[PDB]
Amino acid sequence: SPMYSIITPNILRLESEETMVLEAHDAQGDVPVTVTVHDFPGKKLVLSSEKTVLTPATNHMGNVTFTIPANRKGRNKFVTVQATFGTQVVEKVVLVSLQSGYLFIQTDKTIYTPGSTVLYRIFTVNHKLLPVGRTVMVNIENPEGIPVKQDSLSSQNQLGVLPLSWDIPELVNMGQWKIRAYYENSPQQVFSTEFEVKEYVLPSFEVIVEPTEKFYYIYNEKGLEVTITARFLYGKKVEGTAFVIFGIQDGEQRISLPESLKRIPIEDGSGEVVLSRKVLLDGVQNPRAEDLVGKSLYVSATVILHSGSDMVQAERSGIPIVTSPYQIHFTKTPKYFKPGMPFDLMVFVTNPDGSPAYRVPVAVQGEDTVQSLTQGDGVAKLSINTHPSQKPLSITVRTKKQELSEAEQATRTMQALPYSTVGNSNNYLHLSVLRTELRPGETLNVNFLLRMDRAHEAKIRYYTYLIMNKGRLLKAGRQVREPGQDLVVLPLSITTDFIPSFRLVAYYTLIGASGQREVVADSVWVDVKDSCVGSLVVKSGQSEDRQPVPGQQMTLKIEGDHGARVVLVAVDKGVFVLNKKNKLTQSKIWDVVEKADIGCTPGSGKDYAGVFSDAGLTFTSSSGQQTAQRAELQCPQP
Amino acid sequence: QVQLVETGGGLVQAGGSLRLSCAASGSIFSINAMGWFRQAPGKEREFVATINRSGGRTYYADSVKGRFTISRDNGKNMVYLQMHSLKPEDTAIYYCAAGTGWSPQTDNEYNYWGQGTQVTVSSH
Amino acid sequence: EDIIAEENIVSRSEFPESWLWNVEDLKEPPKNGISTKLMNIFLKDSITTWEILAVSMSDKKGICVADPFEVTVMQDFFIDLRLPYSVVRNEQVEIRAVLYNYRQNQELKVRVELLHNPAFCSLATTKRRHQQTVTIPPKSSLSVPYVIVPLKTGLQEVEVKAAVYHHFISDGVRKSLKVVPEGIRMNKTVAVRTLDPERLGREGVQKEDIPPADLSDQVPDTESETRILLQGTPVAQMTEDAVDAERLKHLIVTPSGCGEENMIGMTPTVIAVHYLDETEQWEKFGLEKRQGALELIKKGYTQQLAFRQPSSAFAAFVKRAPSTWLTAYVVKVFSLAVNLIAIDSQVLCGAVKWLILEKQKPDGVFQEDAPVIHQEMIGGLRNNNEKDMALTAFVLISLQEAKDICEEQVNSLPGSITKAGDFLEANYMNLQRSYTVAIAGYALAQMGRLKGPLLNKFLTTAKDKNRWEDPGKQLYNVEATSYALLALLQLKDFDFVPPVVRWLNEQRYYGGGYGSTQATFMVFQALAQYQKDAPDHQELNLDVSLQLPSRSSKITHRIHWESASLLRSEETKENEGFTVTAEGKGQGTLSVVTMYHAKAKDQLTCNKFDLKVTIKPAPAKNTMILEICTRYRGDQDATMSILDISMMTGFAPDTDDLKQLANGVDRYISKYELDKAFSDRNTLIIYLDKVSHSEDDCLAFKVHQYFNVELIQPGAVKVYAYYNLEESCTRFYHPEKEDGKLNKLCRDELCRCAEENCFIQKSDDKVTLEERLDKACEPGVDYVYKTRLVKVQLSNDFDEYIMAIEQTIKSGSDEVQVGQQRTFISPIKCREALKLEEKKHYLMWGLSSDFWGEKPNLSYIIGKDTWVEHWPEEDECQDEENQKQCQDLGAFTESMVVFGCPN
Ligand SMILES: *[C@@H]1O[C@H](CO)[C@@H](O)[C@H](O)[C@H]1NC(C)=O
Ligand SMILES: *[C@@H]1O[C@H](CO)[C@@H](O)[C@H](O)[C@H]1NC(C)=O
Repeated sequence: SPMYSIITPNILRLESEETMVLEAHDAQGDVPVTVTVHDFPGKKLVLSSEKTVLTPATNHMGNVTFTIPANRKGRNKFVTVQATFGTQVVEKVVLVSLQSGYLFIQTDKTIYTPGSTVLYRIFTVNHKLLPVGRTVMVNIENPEGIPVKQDSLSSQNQLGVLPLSWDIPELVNMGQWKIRAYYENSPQQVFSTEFEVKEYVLPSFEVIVEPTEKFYYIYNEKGLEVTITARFLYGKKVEGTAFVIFGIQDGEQRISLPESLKRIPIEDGSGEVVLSRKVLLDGVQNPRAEDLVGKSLYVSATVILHSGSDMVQAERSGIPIVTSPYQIHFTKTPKYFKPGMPFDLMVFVTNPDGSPAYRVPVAVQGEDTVQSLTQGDGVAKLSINTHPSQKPLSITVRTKKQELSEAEQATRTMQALPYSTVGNSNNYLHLSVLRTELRPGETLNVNFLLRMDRAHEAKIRYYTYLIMNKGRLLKAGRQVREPGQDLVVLPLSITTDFIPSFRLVAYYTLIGASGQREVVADSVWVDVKDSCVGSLVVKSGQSEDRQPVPGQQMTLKIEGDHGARVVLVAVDKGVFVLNKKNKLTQSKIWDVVEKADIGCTPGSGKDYAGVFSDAGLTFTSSSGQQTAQRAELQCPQP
Repeated sequence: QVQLVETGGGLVQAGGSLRLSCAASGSIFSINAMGWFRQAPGKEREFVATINRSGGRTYYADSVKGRFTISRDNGKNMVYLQMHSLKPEDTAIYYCAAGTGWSPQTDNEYNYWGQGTQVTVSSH
Repeated sequence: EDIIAEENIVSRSEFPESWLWNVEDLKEPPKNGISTKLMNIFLKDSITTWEILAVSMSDKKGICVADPFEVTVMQDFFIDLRLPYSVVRNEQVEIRAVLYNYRQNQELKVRVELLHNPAFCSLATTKRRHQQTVTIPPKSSLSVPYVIVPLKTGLQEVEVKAAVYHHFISDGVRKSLKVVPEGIRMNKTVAVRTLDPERLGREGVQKEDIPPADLSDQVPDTESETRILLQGTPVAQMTEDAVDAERLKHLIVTPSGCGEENMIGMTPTVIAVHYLDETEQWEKFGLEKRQGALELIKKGYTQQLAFRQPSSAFAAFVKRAPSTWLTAYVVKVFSLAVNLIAIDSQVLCGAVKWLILEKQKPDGVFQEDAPVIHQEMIGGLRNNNEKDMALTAFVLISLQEAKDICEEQVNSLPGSITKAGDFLEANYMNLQRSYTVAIAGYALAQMGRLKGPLLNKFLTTAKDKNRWEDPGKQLYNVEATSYALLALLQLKDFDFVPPVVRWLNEQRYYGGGYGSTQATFMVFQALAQYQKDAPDHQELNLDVSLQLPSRSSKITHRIHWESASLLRSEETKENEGFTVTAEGKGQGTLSVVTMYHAKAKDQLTCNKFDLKVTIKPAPAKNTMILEICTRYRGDQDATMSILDISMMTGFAPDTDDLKQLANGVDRYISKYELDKAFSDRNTLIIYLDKVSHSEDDCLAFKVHQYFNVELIQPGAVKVYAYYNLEESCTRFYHPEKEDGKLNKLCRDELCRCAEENCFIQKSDDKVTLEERLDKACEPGVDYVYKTRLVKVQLSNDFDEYIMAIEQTIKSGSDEVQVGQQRTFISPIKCREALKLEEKKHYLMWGLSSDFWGEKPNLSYIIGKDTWVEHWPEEDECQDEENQKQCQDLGAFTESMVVFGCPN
C-alpha cells in the first residue's frame, strides 16, 4: 500500500516563502496533489492553494512553495496545512510565528549631546537577510518610555534602507534613549537599539584597561595583574597619572574594594597595577576562597594628563574568578545516539570570557586512547564506538593541557540516550561527516550508513534528505541507494546560501518486520565559517606613504558586490572612548539569525518523530506516522 | 606629488637685473615653504630665499639680503625671484624647490625640486 | 616688531563628531564579482582617528557590515583647544589651549594669541591683543591657560591662533561652547485635562483651550519647550470565564443507531467542536483531537441521510411517520454544523420546505404528531403544560438558524415566521411556565419584536434575577436559562447577562449523559455566542486634532483601540495658547508639561570642597607666596584628590619648594613635573592622598617672576576628587585684583567687560579748541557736561564718582537738570589714572553705550571713549599755565551752548 508523506517546517512565518515537500512512497503512476493552507480552528479562509503532480520520473518527489499572507492577542496562532494526494487527505496543524523578517538599526554615533542630530538608518530584510519592501513603524522614546517621534515609512524600491534623522531638543532628559522599530504586518516583533544622551566633550586620548590574563585564577598568589594603556587618538603615547580601583561583582551587585585603590604613573603610555590576593579576600569579608569562584572582577582606571587639561575614565569588567582556564560545553553535541554505530562528540571548549579556545586537547575519560584537539572555532570532534545496547551513554570529557596541572583542568559530563526504533526492529540510519571549519565553495561528503536487518535491506532504494538553513527549507532531494549499498556518499555543494550553519536531516521508509510501516530518520548540525554572503571592504585608494593632514583630499576605495547599495559613516574615535555600545556589526546580525532558528538540537531525536521536530520539521503520513505537535515558539530550556 | 619648472633665466650683464619664474605642477596652495636655491660652478648648493605660504614672511641669505625679492602667487601656482643689482659672484644654476615649512633656510626639508635654470652674470 | 601671526591663519573650525553620512551605489563593472568604487572625500579639520563604517545591501547577497577602516589625521605642530561643554553666563573659567610639538629634536618658539570676542571678557580687548611667546621642548606639549568670562548666552565661539618663530608653520583652532544661564532646569505641569467627548462638551465634540506656560521663576530671555502628551486611557469590562475544556472531554461521541439514536451521538460532538472553535481552547485540549472529532461529525451527517425520507423529512425509521420536532431538530443541528463542515444545502432547505407545507397552520401553530420514539431528546418540551406554545417557539428558532442559508431556496419562509411570531405575542402574557417564557423569549427576540410588557414579563420571570426555573427536572431549567441567555445576547442587553452566566457556570453542567440532547446543545451554543459577542472594552475611538497658532497646520491622531499609537507626544518650542479639539467615544488623558530655566540660587559651584587661595608678596625680580588651603565637605575624609594649579602669566613655582612638597606623606608631585625646566612650566598638579573634612589642609610654595609682562592674567587652582571631575571647585588668584576676577561691571545677571582703557588718553596740551569741538560734535557723543565732584564712594569692585551736573553743555538721552547728581563708575585700576579730586570741576563727555541702570537710577560708566578733563576754577585761570586751557574751555562752552553742532 502506498504511503503519502508531507514535510513542512515546525514554525511558519508571515510573508515568507515556506517550502513543503510531497512524497508518494511505493506507488506507480502519476499522483496529483492539491496543497491548501487554511486557518485554525476554522477552515473558512483559503490562505494558499497550489497544485503539482508527483510523476514516477522524479521518483514521486516534488515540492510546493506557498506564502502565508499577513492579514493579521497574547496566544499562539495556527494554520491547517492540507495536501490531498488524489483522494487521500494528509493534514497537519502547524504553529505560526508572527514575524515578517528582521530589522537592524544603525545610529551614526553611540552618544549624543542635547542639541545634536541623531542620524539613523533602518535595514529591512526578511528571514533570508535579503532586502524587502514593507511598511515599517519607527519610534524614538526617552528614558521615561514616552515616544517623542513616530514615523511610518515604505521601504519599497528603497533597497531595504530607510534613512532617518531627529534633532534632539536642548531641554531634554539624559540617559539611555531607545529607537524601536517593527513591521506593520508583524507588530509583535519589535527591534530596538540604544543611544546615550549626555553632556560631554570628546577626549583627546583613549585608555585601555587590559589584564594580563582574561580571567583570575583563584589560587594565583600574584593576584590580578592589570596593564593600563593610554595613547592619543592620533596614535601617540600619553604621559600622565592613573587612578586604578578594583571591585568584585556577584551577579548584578558590585562591591568596590577601597583598599585596592592605587595611583600609578603612566610613563610612555603604559602603567601597571596589581590587585593583590589579600586585598581581594579582605575586601570580600574574608571567606573561604572557593566562594569567590563564579564571581567576576572589574577594573576601573582614571587617567589624567600631567597638564590636567584632559582626563579619561575606562573600565574593564567581567573578569571571572575560575579554578580552571577552560569550560567544556556539549551544546553542539547530539544528545541521542544509535546503538552499534559510532557517536560523534562535538566538544566545545571556551575561555572563561566565552571566546573559543584554540589548540586545547580534550579526551574522553576512561577511553585514554581517544584524544583530539580544538580547532579555530573551539570545537574538537571525538568519535567513539558504542555497543549495540539500549543502555544510556554517560560521557565525561576532560582537557589534557600540558602546562596545566590536573586540578586546573576542565571537565564536563553529558548523557546520550539510545534512539528508539519502531517495534524494536534495530533498524537505524547514521549520518557521519567530518567536523572542521567548512567554507563556501567546498564539497561536503555526507555518509549515509544503514544498520538494519539483511532480510529487508533490498526494499530501501532511496534516502530523502532535507537541508534546513535559517529556519527554512533550502534544498530537499533524494539519495539513490542500490541493494547491498550499506553506505552511499552524497557530495553536497556548500554555497554561500549555507551561511552561518545548516541542518541535514534524512530518512528512509519501508514495510518491514510485521508488515508495519516503519520510518527511520537521522539529522546532523553542520557549522560553516561565518562571513558575509557577499563581501564589503573599505580601504585607502591612494598610496598613503604620507600621513594625511586636516583638510586633505583622500581617495577611499570601496570593494563589494555589483549593484549593492553601500551606506557610510565616519566617526571620531573619541566618541567610542565615551560610549562603544550598540554598534552594528556582522557578528550581531548572525546572533539574531541563530536565536531565531526553529531547530533546537544539534543531532537526532528519541525516535524518528523526534529527529524531524528537533531539526524544526513536521512529518505527517497517510499510514499514521507523524511527528508530535509543537505549540511553543521557543525551544525547550535545559 | 608635484614637480617644478624654472624659467626666466639667461645671460645678463654685470649691473643689470632679471626675474626668474617658477611654474608648479599641482596647486601650490597649502604648501608652507617655497624656496629658491643656487649652486655656483665649483661651489656647493646654497640658500637664497624662502617665502611664507601666504607671502607675509620671508628669509634671505646675507649675501643677497638687500638685493633679491621673493614673491609668490598662490592663485597662479607661481613663485618668482626678482634679482636686482647683480654681482659676478651670483652666477649659478638657480633651483626652485617645494618645502614643508620646517627649517625653511636649509635644503633638508625640501622634497620636491625642479630642473634649474642658468643665470650667467658676466663681468663684461 | 614682527607679529608672527601675520601668516594669515585661517583657523580650523570643522570638528564634527560624525560625518560622511553618504549613500554610494556600486555600479562599476565587476572584476571576479567585485565592483570597486573610488571615492574622493575631504577630511575634516580634526586631529584624531576617524573610524569609517560601511554597510552594504544587495538584492542577491543581502546585508553585509564591513570591518571598520581607520584614518589617522595628524600634524607635527597643532593646538588642541580643550573647551568644556557648557559655561555658566558671567562665571569666570579657565580654558586650556594645549600646543603639541611632535618634532623629534627641535625646540619650538611659538607666539600664541587669544583672539578678542565681544561675547567674552578677557585680557583681549578691541585695542589690545593677548599675545605671548612660549617654548615647547621636542616631543612634548605645553598648556596655555586663558581666563575668560562669557557675557551672553547661546553658542559662543573661542578662537586661538599660533605661529612658530623661524619656521613657516602656523595653526588656529576655532571651537564653540554653549553659554547657559545661571539658573537650574526645572519642569512644571501646565494642565491635566481628562478627555471625554460623550460626557463633556456639546454636540459630540470637546474643545479644551490650553493656557500658555504660567512660569514666574523663569530666567529672562531663555528658551522653554512645551510638551503635549495625548494618551488614550484604555478601559476594560469584566467577562465571565469560559468552561474548562478538561470538563468537556466526554462530549466526543461516535454517532450510531437509527434516525433518532444517530442524532443523540451527533449532538455532543457538533456542539463541542463549535464551542471549542469559538473559545479557541484547542491548545489546552489537544490540537490533534480536532480532526478526529471532525470525522465523527462527517460520520453523523453521513448516517443521518440514510434516515432522511424522500419527502425531505426525518423519522426514526424509513417506514416511520415524520416528526415536526425531529425534522426541526435536524435543521437546528445541521445549520450550526455548516460553519465547520458542509456537503449539501438542499437537505437543510428541503426540511424547511416540508416544515411549512405540512406542519404550518395559518394560525402560526406548530403541532406535533409525536413519532419521536426517544422522549429523551425532547428536553423541556416534554412534560410541559403549555406544550402548544413551547413547540411553536422551538420550530421557529430552527427556521432562523437556516434562514440565512435558505433565503432564496424557501421563499415562503418569512411568511411562516411572521405567522409564528403573531401566535406567540397573543398568548405570551398568559403563560405561567418559566420554560415557555424562556424559549419564546428567545423566539421573539430573534430578529423580531417583544413588546414592552413582553420584555418586562421575560425579565420578571427570572427568579432571583439570574435564572429561569420551574418545577420539573433540572435539565429543563438549564435548557431554559440557555434560551434566556441567547435572548439577552440577541437584544444586545448586557446588564442582565452577568448574573445569568454566573448561575450557568455555578450549575457546573458539562453536558453529556442520558436525556441530555437539548441541555448539551443549548448550554454550549449560548455560551459560545457569549464568547463571540462580548464587551471586553468600551470601544475607544477618539479623533483628537490640535489647532496650534504656532504653526499653519492641525495635527490629528485617531486613538483607536489599536495599540499602535496609544500615546503620542507633540513638542512645540513656541509657548503659545493652543486649542485641543477631541471628539469620539472613550476616555483619554492630556498632559502638558513645559521645561524651562528657573532662576534659583546659582550655588552649584564648589559643592564638595572649600578652597581658599591667597597670593602674598612675602620676601628673581618678583617673588610671591602662593598658599592653597582646601577642605572636603563630607562626613569623612575624602580619598585621593587633585590640585590643578595654574600659574599667573610670567610666573613659575620654586623647584626646591615642590621637591619638599613631593616628599610629604600625603602628597605626590610626579617625577615628570619635578624634572621640568624652570621656564615653560605654567601648570602643575599636586596629588593628595587625602584631604581632611575636619580642618583645612594647607600647602604653600613660592613663585618667581622669570618674565616681566605688562598684563598679568590671574592664575587658577582647581580641586576635585579622582572619581568626579564635575564636582570641582576653582578659585582664581591675582595681586591687585579682587579674588582673582577680571574687571567686570554687573547688574541683574548682565555684565560688561571693564578691561578696556580707563578714559581717552589725549593730553590737555596736545588738544586744541577745534579738536575738542570736532570730537564732541560727533553723533556718538551723547552727553557733554561740566560737572563738580561731590563725593568719592570708594569700593573694592569699582569706584563710584558722584558728580553734580554744573552745566548741561550738550543734553543727551538722559534728561538731567542742573544741580542734580549722576554717578560715574570706573574700575579700581583707574583710581590712580583718573586722579579725581572732590569739589573740583571737570569737562566730561561720553557715549550713550556707557549708560548703565534704568532711567530713574541711571549710572554712567567711565570707559575708553569717555573724556575726562580737569576744569580749573575762575581764579585758577589767572596763572599763565592755565591760560591756554581756560581759553579753550570757555570757548568750548560758548561754541556748543549758543551755536550747537553743525552736521
Ligand atoms: C523546489 O523545487 C525547485 C524546482 O524543482 C528546486 O529548484 C528547489 O531546489 C526545490 N526546493 C526544495 C527545498 O526542495
Ligand atoms: C522633571 O524633573 C525631574 C526632576 O529632575 C526629572 O526626574 C524628570 O525626568 C523631569 N521630566 C521631564 C519630562 O523633563
